[PDB]
Amino acid sequence: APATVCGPKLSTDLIKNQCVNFNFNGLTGTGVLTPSSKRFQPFQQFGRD
Amino acid sequence: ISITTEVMPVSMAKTSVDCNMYICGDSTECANLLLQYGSFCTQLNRALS
Repeated sequence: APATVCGPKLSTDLIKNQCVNFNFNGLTGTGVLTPSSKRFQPFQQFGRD
Repeated sequence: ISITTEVMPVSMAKTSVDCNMYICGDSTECANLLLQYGSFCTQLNRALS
């Protein structure tokens, strides 16, 4: 959902640059983080392959 | 004189796979955990190479 109960970690800002240890609400990993054009209804906040 | 097609497959998709990206690409603790198996990084990748 819109992520409600968070942790004390400070929030940085995104970069389009490759290979960033992204942590969008407990979703760790890495990768190129380029913005794209996807629809994303407001009741869906996490798209999959 | 009847000419006749005869279709013969000669090759398939030259599919490789990164074994370490398939098993666990982002985690390095899992890559540490996968390391104590055999040479499945090598031999599994060398077999379909």
